[PDB]
Amino acid sequence: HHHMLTNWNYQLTHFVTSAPDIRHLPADTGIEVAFAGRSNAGKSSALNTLTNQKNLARTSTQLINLFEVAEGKRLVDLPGYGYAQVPEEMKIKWQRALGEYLEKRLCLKGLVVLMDIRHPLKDLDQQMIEWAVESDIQVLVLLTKADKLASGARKAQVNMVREAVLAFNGDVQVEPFSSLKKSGVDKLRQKLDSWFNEIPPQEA
Amino acid sequence: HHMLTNWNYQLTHFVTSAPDIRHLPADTGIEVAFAGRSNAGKSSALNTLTNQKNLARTSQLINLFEVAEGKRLVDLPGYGYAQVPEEMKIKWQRALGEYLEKRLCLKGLVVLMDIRHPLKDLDQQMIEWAVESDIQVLVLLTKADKLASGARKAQVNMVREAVLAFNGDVQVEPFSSLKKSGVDKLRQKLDSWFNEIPPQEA
Ligand SMILES: Nc1nc2c(ncn2[C@@H]2O[C@H](COP(=O)(O)OP(=O)(O)O)[C@@H](O)[C@H]2O)c(=O)[nH]1
Ligand SMILES: Nc1nc2c(ncn2[C@@H]2O[C@H](COP(=O)(O)OP(=O)(O)O)[C@@H](O)[C@H]2O)c(=O)[nH]1
Repeated sequence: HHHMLTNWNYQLTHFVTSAPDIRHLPADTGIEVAFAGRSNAGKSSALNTLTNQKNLARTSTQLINLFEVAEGKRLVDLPGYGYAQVPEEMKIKWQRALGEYLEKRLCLKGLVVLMDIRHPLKDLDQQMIEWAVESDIQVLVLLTKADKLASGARKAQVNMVREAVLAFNGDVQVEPFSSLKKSGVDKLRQKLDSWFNEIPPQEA
Repeated sequence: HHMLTNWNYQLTHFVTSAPDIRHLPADTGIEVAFAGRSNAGKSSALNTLTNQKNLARTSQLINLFEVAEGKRLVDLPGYGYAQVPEEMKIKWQRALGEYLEKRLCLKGLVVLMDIRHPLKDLDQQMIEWAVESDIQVLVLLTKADKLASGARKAQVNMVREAVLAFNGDVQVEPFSSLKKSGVDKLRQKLDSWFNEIPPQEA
């Protein structure tokens, strides 16, 4: 029996813990893939769709939610940005905390940035991609709510964003996604499988 | 707007069995059939796809499973009838061909074969019947974990070259139920086939 690319079962992903900040994250070991986006972009719906769970994050918030796909393989749900009607001091603090996670989390292997296909690359979207590429993290951009566009317009948006992300000095993949129509889940699973194939040498 | 749906194969459930195509349910919706030599790894592949230990069984019945309303996986009884009388062998081989040629709702055939010994016994006849009936084929080279990466790729390339001889659409992929590898390729093919809704049912 020889090594092969594993297709992990994301429907067995389960909640393990939350953290109020990076100082209270679990040990910086294994593999993490992070998810981020503007509030309301569709991040919780995408995670719910990927894992076939109705309310994966157990929401009843700046909490970081962590989920295990398997031992040592975690999805990290970063609190949505934008911060409607928030004081400038808190906004800067919360934005910096996202950057600190991307730059200092040694077990981080990929970042999924979710953004509405109709309004991509707004608010902290570009800064999140830039921080990831500076830290040698591969990025998957999911253009969410892709069911709101007809096929021609959908492809035009995907192409526009693919052209735009060439300006980042790193590896940025762009895919349309719809939680509502359960479309694009395959592209997400393929990216996750590629990232969870990269076992830390000191743990293998 | 319409999009390519990624169906949840882990929710697949058993619907019915049938001894022959005359006792199958209504010839509507979409079926994708699975076939291979006995012991090639067909039940393991279906059980891996669906994350179920005993959905597909192995000890001449056709077994039908439903992914969603109108979308079915069809488990055809394995061929390579060791020590079966020649009369029964011919009849059971003909029954497989009759299903492929006469099932109007059939949209794809998955032929599973050991990566070490592809295209043996009824393998080529199953592919040929499918292409003659304008059915797309996915060949899964099973037990691919038994080969190192170089030899695995060499077998895949050799089978890809060989299936050019069939006058149809034949995709070839390595697969391992043991290592849970190649499941994405299978899901992609199934999703593509289940995207093709019969016009009279849309
Ligand atoms: N049309 C459509 N609406 C979506 C989709 N995903 C999310 N939404 C809607 O967008 C809103 C915010 O989604 P949610 O997942 O809670 O966003 P989050 O704040 O980023 O976690 C809700 O009204 C969802 O129903 C999608 O794929 N298609
Ligand atoms: N190494 C390995 N063995 C496998 C794989 N799939 C099936 N087998 C073994 O091959 C035998 C036959 O598999 P099975 O799925 O029962 O075959 P079927 O008769 O075609 O349904 C069993 O001993 C399986 O454990 C695989 O991917 N890798």
